[PDB]
Amino acid sequence: RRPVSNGNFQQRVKAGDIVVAPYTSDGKITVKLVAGQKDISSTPDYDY
Amino acid sequence: STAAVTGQTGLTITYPASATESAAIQGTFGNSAAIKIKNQTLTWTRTPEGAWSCATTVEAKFKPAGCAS
Repeated sequence: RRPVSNGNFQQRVKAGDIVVAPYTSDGKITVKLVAGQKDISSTPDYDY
Repeated sequence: STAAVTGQTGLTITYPASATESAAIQGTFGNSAAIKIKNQTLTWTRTPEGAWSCATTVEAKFKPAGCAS
């Protein structure tokens, strides 16, 4: 995160100041790599 | 008669002409055969390496165990 400590926020509120802050929440990034079941051959054949 | 031409219409011979092609003997059911298995074909194929195997287009319950796919 990048939380910005804004000093006496209440004081500047009394001053009537609009306030912004470059902020980040606790984000996350996940990568899953998933192997693939891939057919290649067959021979014993049966019907039912 | 001969591999190129035989004495029966339902018999076809695939005679190889090169070292990289296979040989096949195919017979077609008919005449005195069952009406259900009429026009079906059973073939004996030979790889150029020298291995023989059998295959057929008849139903599975009519397929012999030695010719099962």
